[PDB]
Amino acid sequence: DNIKDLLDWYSSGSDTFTNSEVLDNSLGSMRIKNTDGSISLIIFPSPYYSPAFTKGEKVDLNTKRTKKSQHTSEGTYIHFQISGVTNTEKLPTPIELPLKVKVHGKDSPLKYWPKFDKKQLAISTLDFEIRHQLTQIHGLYRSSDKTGGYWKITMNDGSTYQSDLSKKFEYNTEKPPINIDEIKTIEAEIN
Amino acid sequence: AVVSQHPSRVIVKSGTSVKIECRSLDFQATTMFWYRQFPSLMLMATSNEGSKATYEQGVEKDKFLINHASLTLSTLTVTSAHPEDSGFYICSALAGDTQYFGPGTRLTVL
Repeated sequence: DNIKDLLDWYSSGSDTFTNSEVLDNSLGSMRIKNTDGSISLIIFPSPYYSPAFTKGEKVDLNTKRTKKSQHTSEGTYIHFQISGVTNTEKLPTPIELPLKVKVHGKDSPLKYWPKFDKKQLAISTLDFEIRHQLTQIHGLYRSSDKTGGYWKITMNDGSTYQSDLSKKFEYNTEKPPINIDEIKTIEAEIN
Repeated sequence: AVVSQHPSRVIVKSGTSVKIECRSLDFQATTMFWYRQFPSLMLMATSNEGSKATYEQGVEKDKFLINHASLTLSTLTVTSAHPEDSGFYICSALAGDTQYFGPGTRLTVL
């Protein structure tokens, strides 16, 4: 079942790496060396978000695993992941993104909604964090009552993004990371 | 057939990040679990080697990092810990569907 698969995906943890280094950058992928010596093989299936970082540049990872991490021999640890590579620029001070949540029409307060100190996040990362808040604190995917809905971001400059809580994120058509200090509102509704 | 949990006791000031290790001493472990007891026993997360942990209702992934890179060890880290996170934490592991439990860790945050 597919509400169960959404729950397992969005209620599990994510890998957050800082100042990892690009080893290779092919079409559709990146090969990165993390500061703990793990290697990340990351898939990028969208022609609208094709990371352009060159060999030896520093990147941040906020991403999810597509299958079980494995050891080689030597014994190098390899992570298989999807999306979620950005630059390393930081904001001066961490900020709370402006999330408001509703569950069947009613305002639901947040708990453990973290601050971010990065300038940009992939949309796929905004997806999994918005939905993590929903699955952990507000019941998304955990009863028949609460299995679909949406979130929608709105920027200072008018533009928007939305995802449908009833379905997987659209990795295939993901758009470039955005500046999070220019997010005007995020609204999420469970239905 | 026994699991260890170090440290058994932690006392730290708000904002400190705490690491607790859970180990298989004399057997081949697969899944490990992390619980928390309110003086009852609440499952927080389940963790398989190589994958990211799965978190139960009420538990936020980045407050409770879990690392689990070998069949023998898993590490919970309560990141930026705050007084309300004070309590008793217990780990267990399955063997290769019986759980074997660690002695636990008493945590005090001030």
